[PDB]
Amino acid sequence: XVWLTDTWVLSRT
Amino acid sequence: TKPLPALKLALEYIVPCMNKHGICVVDDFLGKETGQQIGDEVRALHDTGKFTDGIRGDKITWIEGKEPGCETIGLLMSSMDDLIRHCNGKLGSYKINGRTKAMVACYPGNGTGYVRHVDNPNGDGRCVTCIYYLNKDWDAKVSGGILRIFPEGKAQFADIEPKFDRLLFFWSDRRNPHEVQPAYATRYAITVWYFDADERARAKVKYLT
Ligand SMILES: O=C(O)CNC(=O)c1nc(Cl)c2ccccc2c1O
Ligand SMILES: [Mn+2]
Repeated sequence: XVWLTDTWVLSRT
Repeated sequence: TKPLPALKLALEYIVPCMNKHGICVVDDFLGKETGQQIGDEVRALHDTGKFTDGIRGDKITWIEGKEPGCETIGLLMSSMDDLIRHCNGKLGSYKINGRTKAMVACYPGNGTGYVRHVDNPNGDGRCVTCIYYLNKDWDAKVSGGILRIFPEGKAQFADIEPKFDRLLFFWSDRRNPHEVQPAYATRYAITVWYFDADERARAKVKYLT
């Protein structure tokens, strides 16, 4: 549930 | 796990991610069962000779989404559409009102790729590129096939592995030149392009065939 805002990847689950 | 709802995914990740970086990756977009189903449909199209050749060694076929045997591809497309709708005109300044059909693309290993290019460099109305990757257990270390993006204004490039069940957005214009590095296994992707209404109506490109 965590977005590292300097990156552009996030897992939906 | 419990997947993040589409509306939350769009408003609290995709919108801010696109506006900050112009690139956005959502992993595990639809889950394993649906992903593998999409793969079965695409492999069926490939095995039944629907692909035709499309600087690049790609083979492509266009899918409207309603054809018999492409139900899960249609579900993928409607899911992309739901995400774009949820973005509620917060993707930059774009008024998104249409899209292409789905381009199913195959790089059949053997080092095939796509040289560095810009999806829409002539103002043809496409503002967002949306790509879904369906390659089960794909490992760039073994099979290559990375999508390298060279975002304008940034020194470092962005390497996107074509991972199973992976959804990718990026600005289609000159901000994001990109290349498909050589693929050493069969590499499938499904791309949809979304149109900004006004840019598209400008009709900078006339198609005669
Ligand atoms: O597949 C990827 O990861 C990125 N693919 C592309 O950037 C790409 N772009 C264009 Cl404009 C075309 C255009 C025609 C056929 C394949 C394409 C393609 O794979
Ligand atoms: Mn491209």
